[PDB]
Parts: sequence; structure tokens; C-alpha cells
Amino acid sequence: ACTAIDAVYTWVNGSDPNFIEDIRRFKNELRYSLRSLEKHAAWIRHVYIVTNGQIPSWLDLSYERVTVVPHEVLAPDPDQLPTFSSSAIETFLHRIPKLSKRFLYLNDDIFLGAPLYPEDLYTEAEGVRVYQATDIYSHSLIATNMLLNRAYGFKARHVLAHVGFLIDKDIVEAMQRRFHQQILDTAHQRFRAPTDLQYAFAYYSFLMSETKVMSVEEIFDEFDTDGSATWSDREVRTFLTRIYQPPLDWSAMRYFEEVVQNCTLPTITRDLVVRCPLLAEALAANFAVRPKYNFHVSPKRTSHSNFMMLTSNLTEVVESLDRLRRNPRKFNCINDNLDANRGEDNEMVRHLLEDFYLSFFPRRSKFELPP
Amino acid sequence: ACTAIDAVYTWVNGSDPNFIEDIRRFKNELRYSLRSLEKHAAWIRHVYIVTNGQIPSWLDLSYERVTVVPHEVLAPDPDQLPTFSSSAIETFLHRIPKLSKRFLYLNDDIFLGAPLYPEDLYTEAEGVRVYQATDIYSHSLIATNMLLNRAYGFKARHVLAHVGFLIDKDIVEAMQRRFHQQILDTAHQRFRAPTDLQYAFAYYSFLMSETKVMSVEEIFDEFDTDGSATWSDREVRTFLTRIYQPPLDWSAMRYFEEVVQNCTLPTITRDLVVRCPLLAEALAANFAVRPKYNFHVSPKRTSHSNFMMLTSNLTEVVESLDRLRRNPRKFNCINDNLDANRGEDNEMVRHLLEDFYLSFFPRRSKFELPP
Ligand SMILES: [Ca+2]
Ligand SMILES: [Ca+2]
Repeated sequence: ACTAIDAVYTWVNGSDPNFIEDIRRFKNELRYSLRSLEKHAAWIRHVYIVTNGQIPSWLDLSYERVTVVPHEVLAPDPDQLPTFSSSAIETFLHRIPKLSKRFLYLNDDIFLGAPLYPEDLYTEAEGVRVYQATDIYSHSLIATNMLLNRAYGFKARHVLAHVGFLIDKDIVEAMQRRFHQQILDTAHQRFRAPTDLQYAFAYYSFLMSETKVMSVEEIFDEFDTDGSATWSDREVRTFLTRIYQPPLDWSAMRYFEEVVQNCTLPTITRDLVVRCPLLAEALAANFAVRPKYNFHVSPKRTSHSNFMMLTSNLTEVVESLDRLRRNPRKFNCINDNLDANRGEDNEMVRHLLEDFYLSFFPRRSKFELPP
Repeated sequence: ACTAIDAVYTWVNGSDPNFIEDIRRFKNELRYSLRSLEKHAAWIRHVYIVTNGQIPSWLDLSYERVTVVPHEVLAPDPDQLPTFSSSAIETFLHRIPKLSKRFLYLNDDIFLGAPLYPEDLYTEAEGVRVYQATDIYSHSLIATNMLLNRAYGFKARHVLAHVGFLIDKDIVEAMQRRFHQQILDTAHQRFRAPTDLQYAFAYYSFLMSETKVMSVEEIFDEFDTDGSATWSDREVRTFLTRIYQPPLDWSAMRYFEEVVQNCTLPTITRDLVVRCPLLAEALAANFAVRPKYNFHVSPKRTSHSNFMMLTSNLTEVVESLDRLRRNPRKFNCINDNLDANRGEDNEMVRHLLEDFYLSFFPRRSKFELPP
């Protein structure tokens, strides 16, 4: 337990009258997913749930590891807060007061076997493991991809893979200060509309393409190994080897001494290499395009993250739930995509899924009050 | 700083009369390599040096981070201790009293740029990064490879790559209790003889091939997710999916119930699956060959570990020392292989190398007393 994590959760409930009244104005998942944290990741040290005031019935409060914070305290400009979309709620997840610097996102339907360690998400050498992989979701995909395609170059950017995302508070604040038009746009919306900015992809493509700029006075402060303001011949040879690569030659030596002698080896200082052109330009052309935040593409080896959608064909349900059992990987994500016309098959489906979730996680975790 | 490391060093000195007297009876490297620890790895929290009683002249003692321990206190059977080989000294490196569980080996000529983090060596999910890559050294290579080829299978085993090796005390004690013939053989030797067992390769091939055995009572204690001694139909289906893979079929269901019914689904317990043959054999044939220690082959991306031998051709010296400067990688290892006939070129070589080692590490570190 080197660093705190403090994962978050959402849990919208669409069964009580006070939610469907506000909808009219305009599957017990988390119980078995917060239960997975007690088994396979016992280091997260706090759990938040962001709701609209409504608590779950089975939360044992005063556990000092689980709290609920509503949208009344989070959202700026308290005029948008009657909100019923995920992506609007995602835009104020970093305004939780005693939040640690980094945190797991994992939303509601993320249960996890195959125990989780903090080095699976954030190391210190590397440190953000970016897990690469139609009606309403595709349009927001195209809009976010085009918005990140206006700036930041072009390249190919891959979508993510349904893991619990690890999110830094400072990087997302610099994200929201970069796209202040679209953050307020998606914030001031009621439902899921096709001009949205999805938070995870616009985070993990923002972080992958922030390029820092280092000034010439900072390449003098580093890149000599010395005490103060000395640039001697050892540092000169270190400087010349990082430019003219294949061998190093006498031509580069007399080129460098010709450049220093034209400044009208006599004690190369900081003020000379800041002042003199055609060397500071030739120095900053090599070392100024360093990336801003530490990132790490995953080598697709350990957490292959079984997605495995839950359609209403009971055959495909039973090979899907058995194929979640043949491979007990790190993250698993069962989203519904359920029919509403078949009220007879989608009762046996919800009873069949209960056989799956009790097959792995049958103990009453300490988050749940005794019935 | 999650865990302690406490690296070790050797530093044999072949210049004083009291060493050459004992040799007759039968390059300032570490100063610039212990100096690299103050710059690029400030978490190792103790440094040991194992000698034969002789201290360096420039060690500032009472630093409470650097100590010297001689061979008198380490070696069992105090009859072997007049020793003048590396590999004999390597066989009692884990008898240092206040040693942590894991430790860096790095011997004497290992200086390191490009800062080192504990996740570069030992994580918790993985945790031993095994860095794969003629007169006297080749024979010990063939002997150690054949000794590890007698047991442990056959396969291909690769040599290591001159990094600071991370070594566990318990794994090396189980190594020395496996090869008690060769440990005492190489311990009771005076010099480097061609029947040696090299410590790093016989460690990192021992650790890669210890296979554990799990009893059938332990595959009942795990592999049900339950409280105590219950093996119900959810666990049965989890059990059957991990054997008959492609789909799961009704034939496997009636096969399993036929196996349980022939034990002369009626409450499958622990005593039944321990007692009944042709199921416990069929259960342990799948889950008993799990490896003993966590290991991790390195993907050869970050620490490519410039070796770059130091022969006496001054041209090859200057492209070697410049090519150490073009690539500032994680570990670097300059071993001598120096001629002794040319006393005139091998003075300019040692002065030229001093230009290299002061080009990166010029500050007097806190390990060194002021001259
Ligand atoms: Ca300098
Ligand atoms: Ca059970």
C-alpha cells in the first residue's frame, strides 16, 4: 500500500417513483461488484458512490470505507443538476473533497477476479496503463475523435476496453481547461445526446498527446552534470554525441568551436548559449518535444478483460457465462443490452445470472448490512 | 519506498602487500558506482561491501547507510576462507545478519544512469525481472548448464545480461539445499577452476523451473468459493468448464454424475473427492504443475544494459565511450579485459576512462570522506 487509490461508483436506480417522476418531467450489479473488492483488491482504502440523493438499501453505513456523495455538492452552477446521463455525471467526478491524486473509475458493472495490485494500474517509471482494444454511442465516438483530431495531430487513436480506468485529478483539470466549450456543453445537457464528449476516451487521448516544451535555460540547467553554470569539454562531447550520431567526427568539433568563436573554447556559459542564435536553435530543435505525462500502453498479456454482452438468446447466455468461467481474468464487465418485449425470457435470464454471481462471490461482504 | 532493498558490493583490492602475499602463498570503479546510487537510486537504504578485512581508503564510515562485512563472519566452516575467487564469495552472500528479504547484487563495475525504481526489479503481481541476453568462464557455463540440465528438464536456458541482479534469501537457501554437492565444492576452492557453479545463472534458472505440487485437499479448499466443505452445482459447473473446454456439453454432466454415483448429485464432499479414484486423478492431472516462485521475463524494452568491453585499442575505446554517451540506459557495466604488456597505452586508457566517469558523476557523494 504505497499510495491511496479510493475508487468511485455511480449506481443510478430506475425503480423508485421519485426518479421516474423526474424522467416523466422531461439488476443487483454493484452488490456483487463492491463484493469483488473485498476479495481481490483489499488496498483501495475508500469507496465513493455518486448518486442523485438516493442511497442503496443494503449499504451498511459508518463503515469508514464507503460513502455516498450526491450531485448537489459536486456540480458547479446548480442549474444543470437534474441530470440523467452518464457522461454529464462523469464531468464532475474530481470534485470529491478528500479524493486522492489518482483514483479508479470503475462504473457499476465491473466485477473483478484474479487479484488486483497497484502495479497493474500505476507504476512510477511508467504509470498509466492505457488499456486499448451505433444508435447514440457511435455519434459521440465520432465527435470526440474529431475534436481530438482538430488539435493533437491525427494518428489512429484506439478505444478503451471496459476496465476500471485510473484517473488523475490534475490531468483531468488540465483536460477540462483545454476543452471548456465541450465540458460546459455536455454538462448543461439532460440526456444522452449525439454531441457528447465521452470522458474516458477524451481523457486517455488527452494524456497520450500533451507535449511539453522545455526552455533553453532548462537544457543548460540539466545536461551538464556539474555544480553551477559550467559547460566544459566533457559536457561538450556529451552534447555532440547526442546530435551527430553514427560515429563522432572532427568536423563536428571544429563546427562547434567555429560557432562559439563567431559569438563576438573560451568558457561557454549559460548567457552565451541563450544569447547566441544558430546553436540554441540547433539545441532546442533536438530536446523540446518531450511528452508531459507518463503513460504506458499495455502489452495485452494479463488483463484481457472479458466483455461478453448479455443479449436475450439463452444459448448465447449459457456459453457467455461459461466462457466467463473458463477464463478468470482481471476485469470483467457484464452490460445488459436486454430486450423489454420478452418479459418471460428476461426473468429466467436474471435468475440465471444470479447463479453466476453467487458462484464466485457468495459471502456477505462488510459493505452490506445484515438482512 | 514500499520495501527495503539493501544492495551489496564486493571490491577486491589487488594492490596492497597483504593480498599479494597470500596470492604468492598459493581502477577506482566502485567510487564512481556507489556514487551513481546517490544520483539515480535513492531508495536502497543500505549498502554492504563484502571483503577479506581490507577497507577502502575513501569510505566515510558511521554514515548509517554503508558497512563492510568481512569473510570471517560470513563463511561456514572457517577453513575455506582464504579464498580468491568471485564465485566462492557469491555462495555466502545471504548470511549477512540484517539483510532484507530481497537484495540487489550489483558487483563492482555497475554504474547506473536513467533513474532506477523498485518496479524495475520486483513487482507484486510479477516480481523477478530476469534479464536475458572462453578460457575459464565457458567451462563453468557448460558445467552449470549441464547440472541444471540433469534435473529441471532441458529447454534452452539463456544467460543473463550484466544487470544488478535481485536475489531472494529464501529462494537461494532452497537453491543451496538442492545442490549441496556443488555449493560445498565451489566453496572449498581457492581460485577460479573450470568445475565451478556460477551463482547468478544457477539462481535465475533454479527460480524459473521450481514446480510446486498442490494436494487434492488444497484444490478442494480453493476452487469452491464457499464457506466450508460444500461442493454444489455452481462449483460443479465451474469445475467442468475448466476441463472440457470448447463448448460445455451434457455428456460431461452425465459423465460426472456417473462418477459420483459409482462411489458406493448426493452432496459431494471433501472426503468423497479425496477417497474416490478416477476423479481425484482426473482433478490433479489438471491443477498440480503450478510454478513455485513468481518470475517475469523482461520484454527487452527499457534496460538494454550497455556491456561494451574495454579492450586496449584506443579507437575502439573512444567509440565505446561515446556510444555509452549516445544511449544513457538503466544499467552499464565496464569490465576491464586489459592488456598487461602495453604499459604505455594502458595509462592513457585509464586517464581516458577518468574523463568519462567524471563527465557524469563529478559531485563528491556522501559515502566518501573529504580529501
Ligand atoms: Ca557543467
Ligand atoms: Ca462451496
